[PDB]
Amino acid sequence: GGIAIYWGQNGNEGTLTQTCSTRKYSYVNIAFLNKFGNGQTPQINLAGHCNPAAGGCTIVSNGIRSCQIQGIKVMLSLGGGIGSYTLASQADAKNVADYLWNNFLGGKSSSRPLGDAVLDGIDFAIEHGSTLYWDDLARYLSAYSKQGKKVYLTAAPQCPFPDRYLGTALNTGLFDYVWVQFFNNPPCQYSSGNINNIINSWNRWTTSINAGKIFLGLPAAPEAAGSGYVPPDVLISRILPEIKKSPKYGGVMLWSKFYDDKNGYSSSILDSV
Ligand SMILES: CC(=O)N[C@@H]1[C@@H](O)[C@H](O[C@@H]2O[C@H](CO)[C@@H](O[C@@H]3O[C@H](CO)[C@@H](O[C@@H]4O[C@H](CO)[C@@H](O)[C@H](O)[C@H]4NC(C)=O)[C@H](O)[C@H]3NC(C)=O)[C@H](O)[C@H]2NC(C)=O)[C@@H](CO)O[C@H]1O
Repeated sequence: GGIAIYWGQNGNEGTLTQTCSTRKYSYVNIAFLNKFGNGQTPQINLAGHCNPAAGGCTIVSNGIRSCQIQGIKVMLSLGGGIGSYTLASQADAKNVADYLWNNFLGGKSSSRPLGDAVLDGIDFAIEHGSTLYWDDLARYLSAYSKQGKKVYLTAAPQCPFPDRYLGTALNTGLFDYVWVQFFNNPPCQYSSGNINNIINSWNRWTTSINAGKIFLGLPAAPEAAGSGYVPPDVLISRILPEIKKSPKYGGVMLWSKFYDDKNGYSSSILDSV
């Protein structure tokens, strides 16, 4: 399989171009568009990388294209752990979809936040706020694929099944890639000497939802999350041998680029994924 990586939440993790030239990642999620819905003007947060004001982040388009020519798919991730993002109604879902289409996808906008590059899709990283209309957002975005270029839909639900916020959206069967987060959740994450909880969770996800491929989402380092970190050796010799048997296995997802560099996680597991 392949490795999906989240980039954008630490200015010291390197440019998007550097990230893709590592040749270790197959998918890159740009985090995050953490503010939107309920009449708010959408705003992206890329930590210390760039300031979106006055097209300060349009420089990212160079990295996007650099990744895409290498066959790497780049998605814009909605939500995250911090933000006042939400959807007040179905009309709000349509408004946000149209916004995303014109500013990040194949639409037209005189003020595209990340430049003129066209992203491959939208990543759903919703973990708080409203639990409604996310399935509508997925439908409206998917409808735009009928105009020619496919709009990929990916999601990053928490491992507890079913996901309180993305459960309904995932039931639509419109998502291509789903990287479940097996951390910050005691009941379905790894615990010293115990892989039962994570394996049991994996079997529930791979047999319950209709998606293209499902990935094992993990923290790239002990400091990347509150809990759930899995030592490389344990992942390789005890977890991967089991989950790779599933026909829906897509690979591994890691949070995040910054911590991956410091811990050298992807470098240690790449060939086994
Ligand atoms: C898929 C998913 O949902 N992943 C979850 C992760 O979101 C979560 O990790 C934490 O994520 C938040 C964002 O949601 C992130 O917060 C960012 O923190 C950085 C560092 O402090 C801030 O960067 C600074 O921004 C200011 C102004 O924007 C700059 O002036 C300054 O230069 C920046 N500093 C640097 C070094 O770049 C970001 O502003 C801030 N983002 C937001 C939206 O406020 C946390 O740091 C993430 N925490 C960790 C440990 O990575 C993860 C937690 O385990 O859980 C996932 O599920």
